[PDB]
Amino acid sequence: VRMNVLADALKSINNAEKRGKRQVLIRPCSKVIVRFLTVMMKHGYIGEFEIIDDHRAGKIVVNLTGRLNKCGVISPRFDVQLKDLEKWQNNLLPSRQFGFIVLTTSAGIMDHEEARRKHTGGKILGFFF
Amino acid sequence: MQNDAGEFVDLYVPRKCSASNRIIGAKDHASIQMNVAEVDKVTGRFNGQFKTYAICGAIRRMGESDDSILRLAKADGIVSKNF
Amino acid sequence: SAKIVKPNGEKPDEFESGISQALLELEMNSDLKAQLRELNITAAKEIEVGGGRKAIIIFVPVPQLKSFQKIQVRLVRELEKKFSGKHVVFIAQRRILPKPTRKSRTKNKQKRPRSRTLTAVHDAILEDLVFPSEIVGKRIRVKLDGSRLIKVHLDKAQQNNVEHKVETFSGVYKKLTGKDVNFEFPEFQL
Amino acid sequence: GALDVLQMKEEDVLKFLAAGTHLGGTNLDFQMEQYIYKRKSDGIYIINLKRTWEKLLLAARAIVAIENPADVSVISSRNTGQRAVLKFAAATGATPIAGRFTPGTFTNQIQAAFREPRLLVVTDPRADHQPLTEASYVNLPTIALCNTDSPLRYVDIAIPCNNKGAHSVGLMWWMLAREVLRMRGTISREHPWEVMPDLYFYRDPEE
Amino acid sequence: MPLAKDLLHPSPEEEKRKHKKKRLVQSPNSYFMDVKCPGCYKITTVFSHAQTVVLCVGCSTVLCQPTGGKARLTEGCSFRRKQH
Amino acid sequence: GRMHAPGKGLSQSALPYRRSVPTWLKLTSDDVKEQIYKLAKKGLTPSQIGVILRDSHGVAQVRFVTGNKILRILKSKGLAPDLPEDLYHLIKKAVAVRKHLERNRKDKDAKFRLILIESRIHRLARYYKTKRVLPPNWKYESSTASALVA
RNA sequence: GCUGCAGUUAAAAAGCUCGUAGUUGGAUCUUGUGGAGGGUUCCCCGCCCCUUGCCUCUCGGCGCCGGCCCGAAGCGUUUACUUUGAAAAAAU
Ligand SMILES: [Mg+2]
Ligand SMILES: [Mg+2]
Ligand SMILES: [Mg+2]
Ligand SMILES: [Mg+2]
Ligand SMILES: [Mg+2]
Ligand SMILES: [Mg+2]
Ligand SMILES: [Mg+2]
Ligand SMILES: [Mg+2]
Ligand SMILES: [Mg+2]
Ligand SMILES: [Mg+2]
Repeated sequence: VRMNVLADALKSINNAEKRGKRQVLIRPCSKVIVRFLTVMMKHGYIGEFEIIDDHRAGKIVVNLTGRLNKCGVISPRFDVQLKDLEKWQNNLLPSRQFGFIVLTTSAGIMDHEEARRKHTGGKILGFFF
Repeated sequence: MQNDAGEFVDLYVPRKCSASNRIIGAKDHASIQMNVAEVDKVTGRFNGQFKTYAICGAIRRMGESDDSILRLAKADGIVSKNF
Repeated sequence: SAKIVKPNGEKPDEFESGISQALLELEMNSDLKAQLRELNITAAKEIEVGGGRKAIIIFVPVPQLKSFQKIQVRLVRELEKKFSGKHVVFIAQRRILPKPTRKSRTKNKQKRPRSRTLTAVHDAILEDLVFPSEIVGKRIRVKLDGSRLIKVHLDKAQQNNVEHKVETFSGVYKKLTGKDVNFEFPEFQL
Repeated sequence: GALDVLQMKEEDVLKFLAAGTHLGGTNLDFQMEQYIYKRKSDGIYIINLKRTWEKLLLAARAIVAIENPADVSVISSRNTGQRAVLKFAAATGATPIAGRFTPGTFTNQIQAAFREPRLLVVTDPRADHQPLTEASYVNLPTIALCNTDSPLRYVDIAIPCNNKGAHSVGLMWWMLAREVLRMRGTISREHPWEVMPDLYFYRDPEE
Repeated sequence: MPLAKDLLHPSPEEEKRKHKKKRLVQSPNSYFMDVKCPGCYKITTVFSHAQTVVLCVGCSTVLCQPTGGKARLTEGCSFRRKQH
Repeated sequence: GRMHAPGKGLSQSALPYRRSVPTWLKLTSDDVKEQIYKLAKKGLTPSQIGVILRDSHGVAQVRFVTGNKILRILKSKGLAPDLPEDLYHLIKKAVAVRKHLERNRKDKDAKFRLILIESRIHRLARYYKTKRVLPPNWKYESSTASALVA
């Protein structure tokens, strides 16, 4: 009965990019999803997006370009320790030249190439490549 | 696709669908390369230049090359909205 | 009064005292005394806008503001004839309690009612700006650099009672919080 | 096309209304839905004619961009089209195929009819499925006269029209032959063309 | 469906054909109206899908009736949508 | 879907986004208080008050003209019944079914449905108890359950 | 088979539903500038109400010319998580 809201959002965006659409509607939404989509946008994998108020959980409309290839969620938010980070980005990512692991840390929601920069691990959310 | 010197290392550079932005591999015998004429806007006659469009195979065989070409034409002076 | 009518605000204030004497001297003569009731204000502030103009802001004390709203369109028309060129907007002075988890000392004092959060105030203040009209929808565009525009829709009736005031609202709000709002009108109401 | 010299003139409107090209079928597609204006109070759809005109001038611009005129193969299998396409081959230098199509005409380097076009105009995408599904093998763009109910698959520039078998098929082919010649510059605009549309209509039982 | 529909700005006449929960912001299909019976003359205002037998505060034995959907009036005259 | 049926329909209601008072409504935030008190003295549960106020008068949402939901009102004047109305409404159904069971002991479908009702009753109690709403020694026993309904 | 299998027909979903432990659980409660290291906003200080959150002291050092100013004592509602230190026999 909708235990994981980020899982639906990323599966919904993903089932529609393969089809070839140009815009997708996501419902419900959250601070977490909005932060995740921002990480996916600062890097250029999606276009700008618009959030709809409705006095409940809201909805999001996202503008897709074709650059996206996959995005997904790791269902239990496991802990990762910056010495076990390589064993993750070597299992989940397709090549060491692109793709990103997204994880939540005391310093916000970020991507592993920045967690290494600020010297902190945390809990894994997903990936996109 | 470069390296630590810059010089490109690639057999060639494939071209992407203008409606789906997915590269068109070299065994897709359904991707087409439409080529649409300009006119001179005062006499209504063809004059040299034209605009080229690429359309993938998959969006062509799902029945969507039509509206795709239409939007790509409306996006330029070929229909200028008001359709 | 004109000096004792700005409690908890470092009473000696030039322009706030001037506007206070003006508004309460319109409260003095009995011409408009059955719908104004000698009720207090609490601060005022005049600042620029983005169209090479200026406008003024009136801070009401919160439990009065439902009664100010009962008369606000007549009273502001009266103040604007007395203040040619400037605009008057009434907002209540809402208190903001920092997030207790860790932004101030937590001491089991009280629960911090959810009405005293940040965002509750930041959206009530937005509805106080537009008063003669009504909010009928919102939206947020996240631009390609993380920036945000708030798109607000206002009701289609009451248009010419706010239509020319959309661009002072953006300035006063960017001033009060910092968010870049823009107001539009809906084509159809369903 | 956006300008004035290309806008629909009120005599073409009367040709269209006389041939009945605005009259569609009873069914529909989810793909031809933007070309319909409304549905009549008996069960038949109506084709917006300005969209017809815009799609017509788009196909004209697609044919004009071919340097050698001889590889713009024009197919039609049903009777109501044959006579039309033959006149088209006379108007502009294209190459007609009227009759049965003999599968493998494009993809067989051994057949005696093997021809390699660069474009493909075709009536009635539903009765000429074979040339379409064979164009899907050699990177061949397509142009077609669809209806309210014609499946869009392997077509690119869909010119909506009656084409149910009428004066409308002949009228469409004639108008398309006018606009290619006009914008290529072989005849002058706003001097009416000496040819008469009835050269393109079909033999109903003669006399 | 054309593979490029824009969802932030739906059709003002399609947005009203979809179920009330399934459109961009939820919105009820009900409304309020001022019924005005013949005879005794008062302006009692009723819900549309009333599901109660309302009465005029005077000379009427009935004023609307419950059904599966919208209430059906006996002889109520004006019943203007109140539009707030 | 449901919790004891297989069907899964969406037949809820949908409030307006505009939370403001309806501009034309005469009634004010003190008259509805007294209307609610009067309606409750006749013995109406909160839902019945709500529907009466929604049909006969213009108040679409008691919570919007007032500040409170219409049960905290009956509470802050000592009028809410001892136990909530859902539990009363379910216990009344169970005592309705048990009579029919004892009159004809071959209605096995009634047996199944009664099982279901009692399980829903336990699930609702278990939640009201950990909310400091019922005496933690509360219980549902048939013979006690009949006198419970009064 | 945790990373990582399978259950229409190949081996296999209890006849059917209810139900305590167990496992899983919707949305929501604070942001911009003046300097600093890194650029052309953004990421050690304080400013819109807050910025280690305060208090009030007292005994002892740090200042000025007694009087007044700031470091320490209380800890901030608790955990899990992450990072750093301490402490961990040798041989392998
Ligand atoms: Mg459901
Ligand atoms: Mg039920
Ligand atoms: Mg169950
Ligand atoms: Mg129902
Ligand atoms: Mg319900
Ligand atoms: Mg196996
Ligand atoms: Mg077998
Ligand atoms: Mg088997
Ligand atoms: Mg089974
Ligand atoms: Mg949660």
